[PDB]
Amino acid sequence: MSMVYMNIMMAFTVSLVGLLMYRSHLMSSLLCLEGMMLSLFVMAALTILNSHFTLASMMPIILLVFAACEAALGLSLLVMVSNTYGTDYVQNLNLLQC
Amino acid sequence: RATFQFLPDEARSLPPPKLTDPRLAFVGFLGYCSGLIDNAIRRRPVLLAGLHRQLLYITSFVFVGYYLLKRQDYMYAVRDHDMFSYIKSHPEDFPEKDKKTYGEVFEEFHPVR
Amino acid sequence: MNPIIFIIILLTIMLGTIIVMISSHWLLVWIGFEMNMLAIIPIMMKNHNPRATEASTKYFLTQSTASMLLMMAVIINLMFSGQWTVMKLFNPMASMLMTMALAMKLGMAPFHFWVPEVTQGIPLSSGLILLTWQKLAPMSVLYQIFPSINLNLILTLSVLSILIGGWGGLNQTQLRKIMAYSSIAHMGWMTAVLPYNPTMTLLNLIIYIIMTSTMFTMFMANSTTTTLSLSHTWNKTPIMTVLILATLLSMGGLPPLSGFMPKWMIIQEMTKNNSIILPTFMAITALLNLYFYMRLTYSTTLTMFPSTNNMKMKWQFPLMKKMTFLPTMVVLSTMMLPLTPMLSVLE
Amino acid sequence: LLDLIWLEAILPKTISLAQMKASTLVTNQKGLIKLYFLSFLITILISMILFNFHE
Amino acid sequence: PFFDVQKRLGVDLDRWMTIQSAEQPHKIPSRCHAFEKEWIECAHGIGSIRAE
Amino acid sequence: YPTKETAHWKPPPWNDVDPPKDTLVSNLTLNFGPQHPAAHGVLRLVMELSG
Amino acid sequence: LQYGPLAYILGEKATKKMTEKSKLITVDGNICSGKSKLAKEIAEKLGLKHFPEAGIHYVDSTTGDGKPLPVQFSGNCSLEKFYDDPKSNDGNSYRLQAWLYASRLLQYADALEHLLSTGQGVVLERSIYSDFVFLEAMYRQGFIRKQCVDHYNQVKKVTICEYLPPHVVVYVDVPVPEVQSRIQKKGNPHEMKITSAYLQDIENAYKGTFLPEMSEKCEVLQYSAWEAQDAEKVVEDIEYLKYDKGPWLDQNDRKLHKLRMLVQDKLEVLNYTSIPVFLPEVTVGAHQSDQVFQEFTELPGRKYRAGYNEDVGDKWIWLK
Amino acid sequence: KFYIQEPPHGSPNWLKVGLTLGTSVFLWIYLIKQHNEDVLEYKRRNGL
Amino acid sequence: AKTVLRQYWDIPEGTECHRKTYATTSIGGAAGLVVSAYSVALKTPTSFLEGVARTGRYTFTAAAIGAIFGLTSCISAQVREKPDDPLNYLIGGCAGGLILGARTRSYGIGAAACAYMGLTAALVKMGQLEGWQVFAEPKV
Amino acid sequence: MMLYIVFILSVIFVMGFVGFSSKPSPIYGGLGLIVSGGVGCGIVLNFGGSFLGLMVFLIYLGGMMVVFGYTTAMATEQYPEIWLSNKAVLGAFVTGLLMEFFMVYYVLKDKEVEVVFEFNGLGDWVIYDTGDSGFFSEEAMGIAALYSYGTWLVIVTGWSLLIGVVVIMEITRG
Ligand SMILES: CCCCCCCCCCCCCCCCCC(=O)OC[C@H](COP(=O)(O)OCCN)OC(=O)CCCCCCCCCCCCCCCCC
Ligand SMILES: CCCCCCCCCCCCCCCCCC(=O)OC[C@H](COP(=O)(O)OCCN)OC(=O)CCCCCCCCCCCCCCCCC
Ligand SMILES: CCCCCCCCCCCCCCCCCC(=O)OC[C@H](COP(=O)(O)OCCN)OC(=O)CCCCCCCCCCCCCCCCC
Ligand SMILES: CCCCCCCCCCCCO[C@@H]1O[C@H](CO)[C@@H](O[C@H]2O[C@H](CO)[C@@H](O)[C@H](O)[C@H]2O)[C@H](O)[C@H]1O
Ligand SMILES: CCCCCCCCCCCCO[C@@H]1O[C@H](CO)[C@@H](O[C@H]2O[C@H](CO)[C@@H](O)[C@H](O)[C@H]2O)[C@H](O)[C@H]1O
Ligand SMILES: CCCCCCCCCCCCO[C@@H]1O[C@H](CO)[C@@H](O[C@H]2O[C@H](CO)[C@@H](O)[C@H](O)[C@H]2O)[C@H](O)[C@H]1O
Ligand SMILES: CCCCCCCCCCCCO[C@@H]1O[C@H](CO)[C@@H](O[C@H]2O[C@H](CO)[C@@H](O)[C@H](O)[C@H]2O)[C@H](O)[C@H]1O
Ligand SMILES: CCCCCCCCCCCCO[C@@H]1O[C@H](CO)[C@@H](O[C@H]2O[C@H](CO)[C@@H](O)[C@H](O)[C@H]2O)[C@H](O)[C@H]1O
Ligand SMILES: Nc1nc2c(ncn2[C@@H]2O[C@H](COP(=O)(O)OP(=O)(O)OP(=O)(O)O)[C@@H](O)[C@H]2O)c(=O)[nH]1
Ligand SMILES: N=C(N)NC(=N)NCCc1ccc(I)c(Cl)c1
Ligand SMILES: [Mg+2]
Repeated sequence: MSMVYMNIMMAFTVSLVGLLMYRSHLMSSLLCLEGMMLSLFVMAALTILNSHFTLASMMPIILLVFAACEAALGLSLLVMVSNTYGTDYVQNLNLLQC
Repeated sequence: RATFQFLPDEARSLPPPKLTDPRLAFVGFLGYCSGLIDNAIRRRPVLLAGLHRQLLYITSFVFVGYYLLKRQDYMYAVRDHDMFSYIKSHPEDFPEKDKKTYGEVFEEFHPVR
Repeated sequence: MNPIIFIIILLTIMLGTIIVMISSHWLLVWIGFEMNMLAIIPIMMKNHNPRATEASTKYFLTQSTASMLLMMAVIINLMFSGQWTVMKLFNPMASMLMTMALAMKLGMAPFHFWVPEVTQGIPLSSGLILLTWQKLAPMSVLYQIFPSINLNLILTLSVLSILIGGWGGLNQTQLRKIMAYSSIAHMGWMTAVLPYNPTMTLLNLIIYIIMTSTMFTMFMANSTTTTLSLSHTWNKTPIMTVLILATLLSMGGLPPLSGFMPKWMIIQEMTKNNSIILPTFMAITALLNLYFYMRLTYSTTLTMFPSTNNMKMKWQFPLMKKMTFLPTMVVLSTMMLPLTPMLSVLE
Repeated sequence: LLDLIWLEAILPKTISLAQMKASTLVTNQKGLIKLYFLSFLITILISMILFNFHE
Repeated sequence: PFFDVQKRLGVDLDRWMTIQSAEQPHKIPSRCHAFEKEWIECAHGIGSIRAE
Repeated sequence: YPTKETAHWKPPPWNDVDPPKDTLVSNLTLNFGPQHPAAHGVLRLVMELSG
Repeated sequence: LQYGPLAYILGEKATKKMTEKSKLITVDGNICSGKSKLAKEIAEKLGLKHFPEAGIHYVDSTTGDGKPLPVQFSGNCSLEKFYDDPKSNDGNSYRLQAWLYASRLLQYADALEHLLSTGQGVVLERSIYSDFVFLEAMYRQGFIRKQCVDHYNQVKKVTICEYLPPHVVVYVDVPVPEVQSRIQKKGNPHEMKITSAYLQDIENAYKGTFLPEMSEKCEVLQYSAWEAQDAEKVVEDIEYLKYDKGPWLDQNDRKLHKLRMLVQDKLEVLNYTSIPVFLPEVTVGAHQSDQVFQEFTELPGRKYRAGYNEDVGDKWIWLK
Repeated sequence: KFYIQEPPHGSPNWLKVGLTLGTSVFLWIYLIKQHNEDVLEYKRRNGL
Repeated sequence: AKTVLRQYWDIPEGTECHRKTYATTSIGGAAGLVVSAYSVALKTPTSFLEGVARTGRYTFTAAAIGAIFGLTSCISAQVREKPDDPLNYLIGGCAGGLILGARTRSYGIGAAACAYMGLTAALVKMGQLEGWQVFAEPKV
Repeated sequence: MMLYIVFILSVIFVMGFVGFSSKPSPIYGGLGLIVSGGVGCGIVLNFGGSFLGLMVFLIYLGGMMVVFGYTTAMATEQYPEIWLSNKAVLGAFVTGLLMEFFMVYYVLKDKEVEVVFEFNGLGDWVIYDTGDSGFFSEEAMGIAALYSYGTWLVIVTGWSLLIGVVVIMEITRG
């Protein structure tokens, strides 16, 4: 494939690894989720734009809309996690082992 | 054959299940059992309470079961219609054998000594 | 939650699932999953306690991750075919990513870790939706993409799910965690037969849903969530202990009950394709599920556990729970084996 | 020696012990988001490198 | 689709955007329009197993 | 099956509610004045703020 | 319609039935402190429903034909046996206290259901909020083990959290020496065996823990023995209260609907009073439980759901 | 015995009883005429 | 795994044992690493050094079981001049079980391993001979 | 050098991703996502999608403004971590850059590169269309069709956004 795809696919993989390798802050992982969607938007936009798939030009826009619904949903849960424990640390969410 | 149709039109060329179908009698029986369980979980007299409710359990089961049995019969008719037509379309894959008798075919004998 | 808001949110859970099942376009399939995930989270958080918050968070992170892998597969598929039709995929890398994406959505092993924890952290009514309705959409996608799925991958997931589900349930005293590991074990049977006969995947899915709905409804009827709390049922409602016994023996797959039907038809399809070792391994490993079903029947119906004095107060009040469809569901869960040939309705 | 011991040991008692051990390995988890998702990365990597599920 | 309600009801929900050779605004063609048309018409009705 | 790694596991609450953490979200403390246009130059208003 | 989400959607909202007179009032005090009389007079003057203090046979009064049931259908817990032998080996002391709390929990749910569904306030004599004083007195005198106290607290912490405290807490402060004389005049031979130290422990819990707690969230009125002798003066105080604190200010139709769904479902109310915690004082063996349960179902009008017992004249069973 | 509180199901709910019986009757008639219709269509299509 | 598995099955039974032992060792070592990775990921080691210690302990145990099975099964075939006899893998399978038992300091594990590994390995050779399919390709 | 404009921007795209993927303080992660969103807009714009590029930049700028606010409220510590402050963050950061730098170095040297899959390094312009002369923007025609062809898409997206408001109100009402 064209060389641009090497870096966009690489960017998606970097964010996927960033998502799967947690640290403490839950906000940091939510950012990696937003980054994953950004690479998908760009990767989809390139294909659609380059192939002149006219009606598919709206598809990346629709992608962003449900990205915001996910980010808003993620932030809502972060608020509740923060209220319970006073931090957004993911090590506090370990009550359900038992 | 018709896309997302419970009973295609061609299914009407098959005979409908009889209303005395043994399978339909069993379905009606399951409705009767459901009615009894309904009384029991709610701590009502199992056999006597709410005969109107018990009637509707039997009737609803038989109603739904009749259509399921009709589609069931239809899908097996379709399977055979497909299978036989395919055999007709490909004779060379289903060749008729020459049937030897047992006086000609050699089978080995294994004594039970 | 306002009752009207609860109904609107529930209908949105169903609308997202319906969209997935009726869509011919990969983008609308992805939208259906996203809409479904958005609506279910408030049902998980309905009681607002730290365990519900933890459960919803773990659920959101898992499902959101799966959707990104799902959309990655769709875009890779678009590059290598230039279309969006929901059908076989045209790139093996896309097939793997989509297959993993659906495995995480279903909670199949080794993507299973969330299922026991999320189920434990949410009420029983929400757990019922999670372990039943939420299986429909991912399975409906596997039903359409299986001609391009890697056989080794899908059978590996099925094998691991049956083992981990069976082993995982042996150590559980919490009912919601018992149902969760049971669900993992049953997911494996559905996907094991998918490469050979998708019609048998639907049959197992439908029968699993009926039996799983029956159990959850009976747990809700008595507000029981632990083994010991359920062991008091013989002193409140004796009839409910017999229904639990019949349903649990059915989930174990014992003839002549209904739950034997899917295990039986799956073994038939696998043997027709010269798969002998795998169904044998699967049937024996399902004995682990029967074991921890049998423990529940012992503590619930076939013995009488110690009671408490305050239990006498409950004798004077009737069951008020709705228990919707329980009489029908329990009969279907148990007495359906004579009608096995009706599986052709799913063809 | 046989009926109360060895015929028990080499089958029901050994099998049930193995299942009990495996159950403990499966279920003894920390309930930590970080560890579960770190195992997802391992699963994905071995899927491509060892078993070539992506080909 | 798992359930083909679109066909049963004869309503077009999403198949207008499934392929790039479908009707586009102002009849703007995709770059691979001819190639995909030829492939779609070759494989029409015979099934994937044969079309492969 | 008790094990060493689960010796510290307790049965969950009967009603699913874990007790609220005693964690203290500290209020922000701010020197409002003396050197401040609204403090009249000599007021050291020590204010605790949440937001 | 039986109450539920559908009834709520159509307009059955508590804010429509509640007024300034829809109040929950609890009269508390020591034994033989004049609670009953004062509570009954407050209820009659204000137009509220009076609930006599929940006893062993309270639940019987709300089910069946309303008569007390034989004592085996309450565990044989006896108040008289508690007074005679407060250290009975058979655990009667705690078994009684656990039973009484559950009876009060049920009475509180019934009271709340009445308040929410009709808007008429109620008057109670003691409640789940004040029942613990008797548990503290029992423990300080050695009548129950510490394990019983731990059990009691577990049951309380998962039940009292679900309800709203009473609007008004009326308290009659009668000092112990006067209480002992009052008991001596009352004439119940078992009740005369109460030690004064036990009575002082009831008073120490009331003054030490109960009232300081209720002050934060309820309107508390304390009346000496003589002030309580005129309920008309008590009613006058209640009529001019501010009602400026407590959780009732924070309630709305959405919350009172959820609360009403709980209290109308009595098995849901009593769910955690039988947690599987095996104390000897409250654990019952299977053979005893099975036998008593069978006898209970052989009582008149108790075999089937209410309205399906033909042994007591229910009709149209085949259509009901 | 004579209940202290009037039972919720103390008397039949005649509106439900009518609906329940009316539905059972309706479904039964619908089933029978369908079966008769199918029998006649089946004979027609097969030259019987 | 397909490449290493193919190499093992491409050199005839009983011939070129050293090459066989490399294949079974390669399979064993990989299996041990897979076990270490999940173990380290899901049961965090207290120190980086220990996590390495756990990794080497599992990878060596796994590789030993592979090498001894590959050595025993080939040497038994060559010695007995019975290249295509399932019994050779039974000898190799049990020997592996003993190595596992030794590495665990548990006779009972060693006894059970020698059996179940013995049967499982012998079952694999029959499957190769008769074409038993584990992940059978769909056909009908 | 200008013929490789999309490649250069895509290199910065990855560098921004390594930025926030190594997970320093979310303050700096948001900075890395803004840079990536900025150059990502530049990449899409250079393929003829001016509206798509500017829109994704605009959305992500609004999103990272909220994330900033939530960070100072709910994801802050006494010593927020930069990339150099933490050993795990630095190791991931360096590893990302070295993996990136080696992909770039070899794809430029050989005009091709195998990184798992084969990528051609002739420059990204080679795949572009050769004959355009319409009096409109094809991306604008495709996007505007959402309101004539995408009735179904409009309904499901509009409904999801409304439900989204209802849901976040439910989720955060303790
Ligand atoms: C032609 C009919 C052939 C019968 C086939 C039976 C097959 C099993 C059907 C299962 C459904 C049974 C009905 C649901 C149970 C409800 C009955 C109950 O709960 O208790 C018995 C009850 C009498 O007790 P009571 O509660 O006081 O009610 C007063 C009414 N006289 O009510 C009664 O008076 C008795 C009602 C039936 C009792 C059934 C007992 C359980 C049977 C299950 C065992 C398994 C069945 C055999 C397996 C082979 C199947 C052929
Ligand atoms: C696969 C082969 C086997 C075939 C399996 C077939 C299964 C599907 C068949 C349907 C299964 C459910 C049938 C339930 C029958 C019992 C209904 C009944 O008696 O209701 C009594 C009454 C409510 O009846 P009512 O709503 O007034 O009637 C009008 C309905 N439009 O009031 C009551 O007391 C009802 C309470 C008990 C019922 C449980 C709660 C469910 C509520 C259902 C409402 C009524 C549904 C009407 C069913 C019609 C189905 C054709
Ligand atoms: C049909 C062809 C296909 C074949 C598949 C098999 C069909 C059978 C499916 C069964 C479906 C479940 C319904 C079974 C109905 C059982 C009825 C029953 O148990 O009697 C009710 C009674 C409840 O007590 P109660 O309502 O209060 O009455 C007064 C007594 N206290 O009960 C009791 O009081 C008993 C309490 C003690 C518990 C004893 C438990 C041992 C007896 C269990 C028998 C049922 C086993 C069913 C399992 C399948 C059997 C094949
Ligand atoms: C012969 C080929 C096929 C055989 C298949 C047999 C599978 C196993 C069936 C029985 C499973 C029973 O599972 C469990 O076994 C152990 C002993 O074995 C029992 O436990 C009993 O023995 C063990 C050890 O001897 C003791 O530690 C324990 O105190 C005692 O109660 C359990 O009460 C039973 O629940
Ligand atoms: C041919 C295949 C046959 C497959 C048969 C189906 C297998 C079903 C396996 C069920 C295994 C669970 O069964 C479990 O076994 C162990 C025996 O070690 C029992 O454990 C018992 O013995 C062990 C040690 O001997 C004690 O530590 C324990 O206190 C005691 O309870 C468990 O009480 C039982 O729950
Ligand atoms: C033809 C190919 C043959 C391939 C053979 C593959 C064999 C399978 C090997 C799986 C990995 C080894 O399996 C692993 O070994 C180590 C041995 O230390 C065991 O470890 C156990 O024994 C020792 C001593 O107690 C310690 O390492 C450890 O504390 C303990 O848990 C693990 O419990 C086991 O899970
Ligand atoms: C705890 C018990 C777990 C279940 C145990 C079940 C054991 C079942 C045995 C595995 C199946 C048989 O094992 C597998 O058979 C196939 C034949 O189809 C062999 O297939 C082989 O055949 C040719 C030779 O003709 C080889 O050159 C080639 O490398 C390979 O394709 C595999 O090399 C073997 O690995
Ligand atoms: C914050 C850090 C940011 C890091 C950003 C990293 C950017 C990545 C570097 C990309 C460099 C591209 O480098 C580009 O390679 C091609 C190779 O054909 C060169 O193009 C070349 O083509 C012809 C070949 O016939 C030569 O005659 C010509 O002299 C030369 O220009 C460009 O002159 C050069 O600019
Ligand atoms: N052990 C115990 N006894 C209780 C409890 N509640 C009431 N009692 C007893 O029930 C009897 C009646 O209670 P009281 O109302 O306080 O006594 P009284 O004679 O009626 O005096 P009045 O306040 O005027 O009504 C007393 O003997 C109490 O000790 C309780 O929770 N535990
Ligand atoms: N095995 C599959 N994947 N498909 C499948 N069920 N093939 C079998 C063919 C079949 C069987 C029964 C019927 I009735 C019909 Cl009509 C067709
Ligand atoms: Mg009194």
